[PDB]
Amino acid sequence: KASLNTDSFISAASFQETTRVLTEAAIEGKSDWLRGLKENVIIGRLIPA
Amino acid sequence: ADSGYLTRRLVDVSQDVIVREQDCGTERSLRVTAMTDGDQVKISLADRL
Amino acid sequence: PRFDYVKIAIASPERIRQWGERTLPNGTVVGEVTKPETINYRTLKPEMDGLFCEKIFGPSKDWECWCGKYKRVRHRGIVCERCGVEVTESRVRRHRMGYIKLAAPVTHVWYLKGIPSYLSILLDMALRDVEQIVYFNAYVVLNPGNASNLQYKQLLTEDQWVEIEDQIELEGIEVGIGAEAVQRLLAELQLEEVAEKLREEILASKGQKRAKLIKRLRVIDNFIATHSQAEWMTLDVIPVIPPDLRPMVQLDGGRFATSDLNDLYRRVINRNNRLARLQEILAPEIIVRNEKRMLQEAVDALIDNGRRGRTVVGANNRALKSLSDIIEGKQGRFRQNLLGKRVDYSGRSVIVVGPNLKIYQCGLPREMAIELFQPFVIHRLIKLGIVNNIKAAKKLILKGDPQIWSVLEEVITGHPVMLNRAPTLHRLGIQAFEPILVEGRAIQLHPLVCPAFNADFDGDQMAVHVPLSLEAQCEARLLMLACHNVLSPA
Amino acid sequence: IEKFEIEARQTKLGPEEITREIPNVGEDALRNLDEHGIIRIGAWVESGDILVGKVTPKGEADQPPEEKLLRAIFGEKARDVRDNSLRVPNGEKGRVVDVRVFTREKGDELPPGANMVVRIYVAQKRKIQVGDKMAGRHGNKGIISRILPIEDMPYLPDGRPIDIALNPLGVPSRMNVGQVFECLLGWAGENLGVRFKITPFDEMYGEEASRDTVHGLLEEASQRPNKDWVFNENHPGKIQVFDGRTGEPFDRPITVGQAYMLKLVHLVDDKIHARSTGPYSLVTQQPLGGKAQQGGQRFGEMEVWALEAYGAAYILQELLTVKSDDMQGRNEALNAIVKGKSIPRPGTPESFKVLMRELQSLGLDIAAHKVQLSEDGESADAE
Amino acid sequence: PYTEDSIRIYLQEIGRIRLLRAEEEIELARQIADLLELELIRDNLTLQLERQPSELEWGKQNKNFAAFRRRLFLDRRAKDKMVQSNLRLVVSIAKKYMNRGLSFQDLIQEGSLGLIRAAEKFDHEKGYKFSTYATWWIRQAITRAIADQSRTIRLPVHLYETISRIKKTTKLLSQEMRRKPTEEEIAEKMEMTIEKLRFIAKSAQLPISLETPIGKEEDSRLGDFIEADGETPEDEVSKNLLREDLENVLDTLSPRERDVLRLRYGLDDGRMKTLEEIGQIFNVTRERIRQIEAKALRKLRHPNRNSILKEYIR
DNA sequence: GCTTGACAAGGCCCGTCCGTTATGGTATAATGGAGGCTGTCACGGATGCA
DNA sequence: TGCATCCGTGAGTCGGAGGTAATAACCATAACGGACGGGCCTTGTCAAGC
RNA sequence: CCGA
Ligand SMILES: Nc1ccn([C@@H]2O[C@H](COP(=O)(O)OP(=O)(O)OP(=O)(O)O)[C@@H](O)[C@H]2O)c(=O)n1
Ligand SMILES: [Mg+2]
Ligand SMILES: [Mg+2]
Ligand SMILES: [Zn+2]
Repeated sequence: KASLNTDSFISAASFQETTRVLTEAAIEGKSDWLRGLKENVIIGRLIPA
Repeated sequence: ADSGYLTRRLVDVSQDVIVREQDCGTERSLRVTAMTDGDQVKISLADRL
Repeated sequence: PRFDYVKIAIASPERIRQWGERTLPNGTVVGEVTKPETINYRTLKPEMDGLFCEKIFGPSKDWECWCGKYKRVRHRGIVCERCGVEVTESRVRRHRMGYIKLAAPVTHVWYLKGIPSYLSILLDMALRDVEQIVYFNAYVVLNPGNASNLQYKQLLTEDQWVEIEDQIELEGIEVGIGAEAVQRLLAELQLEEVAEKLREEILASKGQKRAKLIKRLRVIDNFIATHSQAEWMTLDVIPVIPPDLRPMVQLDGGRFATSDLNDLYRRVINRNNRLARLQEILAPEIIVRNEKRMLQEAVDALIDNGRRGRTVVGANNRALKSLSDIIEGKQGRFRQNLLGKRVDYSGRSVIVVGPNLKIYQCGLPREMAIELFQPFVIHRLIKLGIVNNIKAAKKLILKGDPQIWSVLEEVITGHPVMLNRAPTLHRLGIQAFEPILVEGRAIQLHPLVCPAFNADFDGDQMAVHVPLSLEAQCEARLLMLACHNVLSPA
Repeated sequence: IEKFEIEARQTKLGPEEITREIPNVGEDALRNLDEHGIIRIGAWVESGDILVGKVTPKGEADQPPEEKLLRAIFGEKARDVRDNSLRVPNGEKGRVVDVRVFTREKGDELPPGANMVVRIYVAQKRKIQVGDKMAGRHGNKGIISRILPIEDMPYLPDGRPIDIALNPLGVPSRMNVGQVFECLLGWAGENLGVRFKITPFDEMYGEEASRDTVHGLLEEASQRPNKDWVFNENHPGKIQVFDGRTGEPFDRPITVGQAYMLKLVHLVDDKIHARSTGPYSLVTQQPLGGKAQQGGQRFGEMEVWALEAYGAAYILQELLTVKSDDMQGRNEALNAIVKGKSIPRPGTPESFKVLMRELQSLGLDIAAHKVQLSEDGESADAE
Repeated sequence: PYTEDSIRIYLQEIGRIRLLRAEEEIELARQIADLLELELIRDNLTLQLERQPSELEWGKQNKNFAAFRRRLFLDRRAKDKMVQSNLRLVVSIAKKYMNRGLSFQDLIQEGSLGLIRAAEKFDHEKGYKFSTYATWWIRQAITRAIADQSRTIRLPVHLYETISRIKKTTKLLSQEMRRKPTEEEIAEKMEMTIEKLRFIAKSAQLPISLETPIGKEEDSRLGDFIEADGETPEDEVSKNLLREDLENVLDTLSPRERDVLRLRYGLDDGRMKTLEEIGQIFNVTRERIRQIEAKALRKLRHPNRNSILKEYIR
């Protein structure tokens, strides 16, 4: 539950329950400011660690 | 499969814990005693410090 | 390019049409897919209006029109006046997308049959009732005016509606069915009025009612902050994925290899065209009503197969892979292609014991090493003046020469090499080594790094990876070299 | 014995033909081929040798300016066919033993769309090798890691060297004690010449029946008039072993015997594999998988976690971009390594754009934005 | 009760309507003929009055327009009743065509379109019942929907009839000649070319999905073995080094012939030009241009100081 | 350093020509569908019912 | 309002090999379109001349 | 189906 209640919808969608996370993220209209290891791997950038 | 699923959940719950700053400036502390189950110890205090 | 954040929202019909529409210099938009044809059977060319169309998605070959007459490279940025295909490079079929204009409104299955089913939350109805209205099994009252037995958003059967037609009451009573009724119910919902009514209703209410009011209010407050309309959960325009992401290739033997997305789009287009044909010739309502329900079930199977009703299957009763099925699982896009990839400049072999060999050193086989370090050998063979290009270098590499082995010995000196054994349970499962060229076919491993890999010599194989950049070689040496990894991290 | 098969298919641009005249192939690469372009029985083939020469009529003829100028200078008439010959894979040397050819007008009938089918059988004798798997009948597997000369192997007090040294620590941890019973009984039968046969669960005939049988047969083998070094009553299963390099005996007596060892199908030639650059996948544009298609190793999620637990942000970035599904980065990295310059900075990987288009086709308005000097703008990742 | 079977829901919805009798069919056919001749005179009025016939009618030539609307409503209701009452015949016919490529509901809807055509083409002055002519048109629409849909790379109708004729001819010539089947006599009895017969047999194949598993497990997939058809990075770097060596070789000779050879083959413009348009880049005409490029090729074909480019010979 | 004239070669381009392809039709009477599950386990919401 | 029933969600990582699907009308008639053949022009070599 |  703490993995799915994070501020980033990309990490929560890549972890588990992609349909529900993407539905609540699309209705809430939220942004992903790319703060973490898992998002920069998907994007293709240098990880911030 | 149970072991690997637990490992993947533990990775996803804490993939954003990076050491960012040098000091936070807090006064709160954690009390450490020797772990004992009965009369004999399991981990001593010197190993826990 | 660089970007700072990624934002997700609900797509409006004008935005979906904005992704698909492209204008021509003659003054004509080309973005709509109207026929379910893919390619011609005689010549293997895409049809002029369909799921692979070159006017919508781009040319299949580099700098070549569909009908001919523009085969050269010199016509750049031009559109053929006879056919309509822009003379561009053929990699725009990865990016250019189209759309399908529906004849009836349809509901998105993510917003209806999910949990907590935001459509029934915003409509303040039960999920079974909205699911009965959408799939044409019950009516709903849109105008309850001049009646005591009828009220707003009340469901009726067909018998209850034909017995209401006894009274012809004596006023204008409207009903609705399908996603038109849901779109009309969502279009007349005043968001600020329902929000202030819910805020005036929470302070004086019961316990278990208050949680439902909080859930509806927090759903409604998202639609005012995002400035998105509630009727955008019903689709009028369907986006079409680019054709190179649903490829249709030919196997050696004449059979074509297709993807499962083409059958779903073909069903959507077929039922849409039949619905337009039935509405044109004024068919009876039991036939037009079954055609709208079938189009509704066709759009749902394209988005999420088997979410609501029967799973659409293929040839051997295998379920077709849908737009959420290609991303949602451990075989999807995230876990198979984004968080882990297959890489170049890599290999594997069985491992043997390496005594009379130091730590930080691995025994790398020679025929494995000419393949992994091939561009570094090719660079050295030209720098030494032996050959002059890549073709002579590749010819001398494959033909076998004693010069190549001295070149490879002086190339791999000081170039660290990462070794990996699966499963990688902790950090010490990937370590860097300085290779020495051994003769044979197995990789020689030092016996002290064997508990770090959990590796014995009874059948284990290890993968080998070569860093290319200079920052990647300085990181393998200063951070990952095996003579600095004595202590456990746990 | 390996088996290779090639089909002369029917293409729309023309029929594929099996011929001896192959473009860009030299003089002595055709000695083993017959008049039809097929190898003969009894020829030696190695990796890269032509088994069946085949051509197909390519017909696009879209040449770049470099090839056009190079064929303007040096003659160089470009032919209408291209090379499609059947070749030996990497390794797989051997002798050709069966070159049976099937043609539809000979009486055969083929898969549809194929003119003729050639089947080639290549046989090879494989000796024992470093990296091969070896096992006994008691679950004691192992990999050969060193092949020693017999003057370096340890030897017996009759001068006979040892064929194989097994580690004694693999016995009591794995708890397979019957291999020592088997080796001692086989060595008694070697010194007697009798070829014993013992059914399992032989402790029904008494207590310590296997031990008493083994040591009694070792005593009776040691009662031969010339072989009394075979059994020692002070230490039963062990005798004295000398070192082949120094001549000194080892300090403790060593269990010797005759074991029945096996050679398994897991040989190192079928396990070694390496890739520089090969084919790629259809949609994701990532390297393929498999030995048969020159595929790359999968750098899975646990390996990404292992690289993230280190520092190594640049190793992880080049593993995800310039080694997979970033085509401009692939070309730029190969050109920078060949010309000896610095590898440039990579771009957006190809599979992320595929995910963006898929999420847009699901009906989600997902986009990347960029902020710069009080301004928000939607970025174009397809470029 | 609640169910998710749309076929069961549709079968209940068509079971709610009763079946007709024969005098009902005669009266509905009379009203349908009245509707169709009214639509014929409406169509010729639209062809004459430029498609503004919504307020025009020849059935009268205030209460007369109400009677005309009532007549049109009863004739349209008669047509809809004759279509709706016979939907059980569509389900009884379309349950035979089940596994050819369409689902059951698509066959039902296309047979319903055929029933609409049969109801608008029926003649009650022949004595025959509606069910025979309806069965003909329903089977026509179902087979036409099979031949038009249910295949990704679709085949025309004459190809399907040629495949059926080839099946019948091969089975008859196999009944005649029991052993040694002969494609030469198959092409003889069909009077067609043998490579045309191979083309028909090649186009008659069915596609296979890229998501089919290869083994008896879920570890493999057909798309995992298909290589993308593109150009390798090795070919890209080889042609880029060839371009750089080519430009470095060409800039050693005279500056005029270098740009003549560059504009001739598109090494700077990306456009191969003719000999005259070089004469419009300059003003000296195209006869000197051919001699210039000839002597430039002769200078680049020298054996000395030109063998750096001779290694790219394949 | 170019220039004019002869000798052909080959893309555009507009006619027929025949093979392919789209479309319409057939009149005894026919009037509600085959076709598999039936041996996993555990947790969390969401109904639903007394 | 508490307890029973229901449904959706998850269930370790790499490598090799083999390998898929699998049955079902027919006929006239006009519209369509690729192929093939002359016309004119544009283009690419030989050849003599200042 | 097998190997780690
Ligand atoms: N389903 C499996 C089986 C094995 N392994 C890996 O393969 C190794 C198997 O070791 P192996 O040599 O097969 O057996 P040992 O544990 O060494 O025992 P023994 O010496 O008796 O064979 C394990 O450590 C484990 O990391 C795995 O990841 N998943
Ligand atoms: Mg092991
Ligand atoms: Mg082991
Ligand atoms: Zn064109």
